Amino acid sequence: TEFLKPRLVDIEQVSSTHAKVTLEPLERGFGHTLGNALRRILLSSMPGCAVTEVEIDGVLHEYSTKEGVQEDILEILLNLKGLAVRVQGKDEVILTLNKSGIGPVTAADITHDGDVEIVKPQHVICHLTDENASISMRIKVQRGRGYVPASTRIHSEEDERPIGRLLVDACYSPVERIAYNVEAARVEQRTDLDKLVIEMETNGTIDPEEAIRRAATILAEQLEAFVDL
Amino acid sequence: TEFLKPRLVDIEQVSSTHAKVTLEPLERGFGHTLGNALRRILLSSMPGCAVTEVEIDGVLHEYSTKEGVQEDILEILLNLKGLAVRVQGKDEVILTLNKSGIGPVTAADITHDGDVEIVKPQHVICHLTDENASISMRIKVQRGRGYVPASTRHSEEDERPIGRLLVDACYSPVERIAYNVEAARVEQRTDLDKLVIEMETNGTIDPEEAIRRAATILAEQLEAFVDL
Amino acid sequence: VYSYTEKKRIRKDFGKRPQVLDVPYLLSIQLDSFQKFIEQDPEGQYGLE
Amino acid sequence: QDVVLGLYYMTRDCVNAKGEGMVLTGPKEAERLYRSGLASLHARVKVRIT
Amino acid sequence: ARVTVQDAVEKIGNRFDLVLVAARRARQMQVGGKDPLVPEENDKTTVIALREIEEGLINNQILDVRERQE
Amino acid sequence: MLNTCYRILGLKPTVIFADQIMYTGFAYAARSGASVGIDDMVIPEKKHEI
Amino acid sequence: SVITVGPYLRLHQCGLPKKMALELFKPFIYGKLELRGLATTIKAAKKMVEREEAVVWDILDEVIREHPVLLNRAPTLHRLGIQAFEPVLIEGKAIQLHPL
Amino acid sequence: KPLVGTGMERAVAVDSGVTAVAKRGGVVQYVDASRIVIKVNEDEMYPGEAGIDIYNLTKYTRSNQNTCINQMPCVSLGEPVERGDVLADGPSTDLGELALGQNMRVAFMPWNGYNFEDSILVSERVVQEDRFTTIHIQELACVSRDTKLGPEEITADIPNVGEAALSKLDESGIVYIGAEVTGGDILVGKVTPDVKDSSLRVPNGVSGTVIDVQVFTRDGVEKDKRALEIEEMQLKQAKKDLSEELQILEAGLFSRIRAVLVAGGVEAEKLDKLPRD
Amino acid sequence: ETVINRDGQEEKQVSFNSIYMMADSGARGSAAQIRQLAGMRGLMAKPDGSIIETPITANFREGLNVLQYFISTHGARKGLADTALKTANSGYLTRRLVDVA
Amino acid sequence: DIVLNPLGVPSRMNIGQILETHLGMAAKGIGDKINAMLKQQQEVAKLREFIQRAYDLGADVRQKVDLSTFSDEEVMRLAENLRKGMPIATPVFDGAKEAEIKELLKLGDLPTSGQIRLYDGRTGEQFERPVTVGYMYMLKLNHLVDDKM
Repeated sequence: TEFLKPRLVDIEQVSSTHAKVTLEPLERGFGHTLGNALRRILLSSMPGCAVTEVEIDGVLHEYSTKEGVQEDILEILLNLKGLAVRVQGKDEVILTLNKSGIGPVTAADITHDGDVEIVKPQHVICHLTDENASISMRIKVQRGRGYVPASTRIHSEEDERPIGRLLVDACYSPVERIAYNVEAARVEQRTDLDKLVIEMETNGTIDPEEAIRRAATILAEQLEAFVDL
Repeated sequence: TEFLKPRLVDIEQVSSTHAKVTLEPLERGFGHTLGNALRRILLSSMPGCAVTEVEIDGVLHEYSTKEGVQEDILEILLNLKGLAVRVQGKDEVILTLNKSGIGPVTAADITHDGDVEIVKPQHVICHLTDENASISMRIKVQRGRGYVPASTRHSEEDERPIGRLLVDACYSPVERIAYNVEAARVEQRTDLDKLVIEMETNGTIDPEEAIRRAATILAEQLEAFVDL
Repeated sequence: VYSYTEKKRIRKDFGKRPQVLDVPYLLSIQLDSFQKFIEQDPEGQYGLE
Repeated sequence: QDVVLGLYYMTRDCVNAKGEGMVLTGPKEAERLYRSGLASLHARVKVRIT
Repeated sequence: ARVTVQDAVEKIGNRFDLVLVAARRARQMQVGGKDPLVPEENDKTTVIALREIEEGLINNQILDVRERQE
Repeated sequence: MLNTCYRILGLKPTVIFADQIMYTGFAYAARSGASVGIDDMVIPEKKHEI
Repeated sequence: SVITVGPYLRLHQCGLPKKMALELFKPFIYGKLELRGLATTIKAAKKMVEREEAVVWDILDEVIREHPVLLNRAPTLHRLGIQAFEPVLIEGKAIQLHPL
Repeated sequence: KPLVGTGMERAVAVDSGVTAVAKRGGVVQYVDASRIVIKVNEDEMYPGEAGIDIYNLTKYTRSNQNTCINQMPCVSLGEPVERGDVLADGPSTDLGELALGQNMRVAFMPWNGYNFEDSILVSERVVQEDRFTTIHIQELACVSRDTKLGPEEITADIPNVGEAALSKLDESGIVYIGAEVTGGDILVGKVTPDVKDSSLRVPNGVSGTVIDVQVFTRDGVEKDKRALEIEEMQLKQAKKDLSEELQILEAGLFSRIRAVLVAGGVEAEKLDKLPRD
Repeated sequence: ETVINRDGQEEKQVSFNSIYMMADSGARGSAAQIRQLAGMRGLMAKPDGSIIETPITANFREGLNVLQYFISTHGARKGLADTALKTANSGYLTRRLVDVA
Repeated sequence: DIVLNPLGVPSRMNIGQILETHLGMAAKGIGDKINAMLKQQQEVAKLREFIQRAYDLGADVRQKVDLSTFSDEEVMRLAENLRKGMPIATPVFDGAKEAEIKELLKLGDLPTSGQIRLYDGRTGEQFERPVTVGYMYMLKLNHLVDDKM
């Protein structure tokens, strides 16, 4: 018979970083089947944007000691890894930053462009302690999915690696914490109809609606080959 | 996007209705997801036809046995449990089974109609004595979804008049499903999940296509907001 | 009490017995001993003198 | 070490749990009752085996 | 493919001349070899001999008698 | 158990049966859940009096 | 090398790291490679397998299928210290072993 | 930090000499990733010497177990310090407290036998964020001896080599700093004279980036281009360190002489227009 | 421990406590370990063979006095030293069995 | 993030690690609470009370800290430094009893038993038994796999 195909309602936002989404009532027993599959897809494959290569002018290798800054360069690489950026126009975009004078170097100092967007301008990277402590770096940002280490990113092995290059491990995971709950929805007179709610924690780069839409699309595409002989 | 489409399906099955299928190694973690979804749908989420109520001409209490049968009431209910019938058209049907004499009670003498379509009608139901064994009863077959336990049919409301014995039967044609996932390799990677499903049913429908039906069902659940 | 570096991150503890003697310098076994061997000790009975 | 405790938990019997006191056609049914979360892993059912 | 020799033990039980005759078979199946008597599924001669024990017409005592045939 | 099988059916059934035992035991130990905590180690109340 | 638990293997199977597998079976790889004619000389085969190309993995998985390896702890106290297994190629750097 | 400790962490961290501890109390005047300058308190510094404290923190250096040592300045600008206060944190410590590993979130439950007897499971999240990744420093030493068939030269010309191999090398025969070397590659090129290439090669398997290079030789001997350039770099570094030390001391001296010249008659125009000299 | 009612009155049956599951199933541990965890650890003997007259009255879950722990130290050091030094004399014995047979 | 094996502790008798796990789970609860209202942009007055109860809890202790006398800036710095979890110091033979653990669990919103409901990652089902979860401080030893292979 019928199956009461569910749509999505109540896609509101609470803190601009994590969102609660609600689905139309599902059939009995379908809350756990869809919930687990959607959660696994979300934590498995999403399009994400992250930094891979950084090139500071005054440095030889990552274990150097840049003059002026009061912390090492390894923590610079870690902070760049923790940075969350959103590119819309293309996939591969190069960012540059230039800062001088005493004061912390927040992410807002980045040379923002029209095809990129910074979601956390208050994110700090380095603290400058000298009135003449000019710093300059070029940041390579690109798209991807899953986790890729720098060990397998050197697989290219074209020797196109000058000394000033620095490879930072990439984490294309726009979603951090996902969870869902099954609630007994109220309908006309049915009882098997129950609503499902998904609370998802994001760094702020992907909207929940398009995220769940792409997850459902990927699952349907995977099942398309399954429904055959 | 840029995903690994599963191919290289398998069809071999050493049985009449007990099929196993293997797929191309999927991406990490996708084998468990698809296996779990398919298993949870196949266990309790199809339309199906099964007996729901049986009334025995002579038996009043569910533990009140009768002479002329070497089995018991519980034994005969278990025997008729695996009836494995499919009915089309009306979702509710009633039928009568009458047999007098000696020997086993098969399913051919069920007085079949145009809406029974019984498969392998040699299922043993009862055994008879010399002449006193003239048994007769009525069986109600209903269309339902998945598995319904006896308790939920709420059962102890005394709404059944005398001997309208309820039967704990399943509408889902699938009898047992279990899936394994193991590592497989590609030209350079060697960790991709590859899935195998052990599928067998009661012969009502072909196991090769049965899972397909389930797939379609889940596809419907995604047709509301699938981007394409 | 509660020096400036201690105020940075105060560590909660469950201590019933009030310590009376502080922990000594964990290297006094070595230093002091060598301090006897090399010092310019007059009338030294234990030393290179 | 580990598998022995798993088998021990496989075969126990509490005095009351969800899905007890009824009957099953065979060992195949018991797998479907437990997997669908309708009966406990250990109960007091009466099953027919060959 | 084949991993156990229970079929060899239950009727032709001996672990020493059996492996000796299997080695004698496999050596000249490898160099100067001919077609085997059973279908091959990406195996080498290091396992094809044991499967020939299962068919019955090849066995440890058979090879010793078959040595006279050659 | 295994010993009995080794003396009734041979070798291959025994080894495949042992493999099935290992798989089922691992699966149903993972699915069961068996943790140890302070509330699980109960001190007999009489002990102090003793 | 060090060991670990592969609780998805059969009684006659043990895991092997890819690096150790190729290092151990490189003499067999050259014979397999030269038979198929992909390589020409021993130096050619060595430089071909040195780059770890696609065909090397599949030919190695072919030769691994029937070639038991012997595992033994350092203190071989009794008769079961040395056992045999059929290798199964996996990623990592540890000998995946059956639990039982 | 360890979530549950004992209270001896601070004692073990500060009694050992790995971490840098403030010798004299005062206030901080200039922080850097490699050195710390502390403006000593006026009432504490004895008369005659009116300088300020300099702490030259160490950096990545080879250790007896090949682990790395690097002090991190755990202080900021314009905050008071006390005598015996912690100013920098060495390896395996932070804020003057011992810290040996990491505080993971763990659950006690059998799981499909992957934690069968003593084995452990690790979520891929921790390896994403590099919470346990370590850094190791290895030393490779190549000596140049003299056999009967002439001394072995360290020249950059070697037979039976490819241009790709020498591309990472310079024209003197020693690799640069920061070039990501691979297994089996050549770091310094040496041939034994018919010349036998007794050069130094990276052991197979290990691969990284070269941090430092050091050259030692006897007096009265040839110095290659790289030898002279690294010697000049060391000379410039020593001169820079001495210049920074003397300029910091002179800033302190100017401060003290201005403080003692503010009284007894000071020229207003000379104070703000004429230079200090 | 377990007392679960079945349609009215309460009934007793075998406990599902995890520690007792480990002990009874034989997976790991025995009666001695479970006794030490909750009950008395047991009176220990001095290494020369004399048994001390004051047994430990506290289990591992409860606190242990400094003397009780110190008394319990050399009880395990003797066993650890025996195990460490047993890897040579015993194995050597096998050699003297292999050559003769 | 780490899944251990319980079967180790009943035989090896190293039962103290269970108490360490319980404290570690307890310690994080205070950290998240601070992280809850620090991210909420709350006035320093609310913090001063809460951290006050987080330091004066338990039986008679040698610790006696007056939180309301440092500053506003220093209390903000402490909150920013304790958002990852309040450290706990336990003397070797003078440690905390179970009552202190229960009392500190009272301050948070965590179960007293230390065992919470879990969910299987693959099947999405619920384990029939509560499972202990907590924060354990573990070390990586020098026996690297690459050196041994």
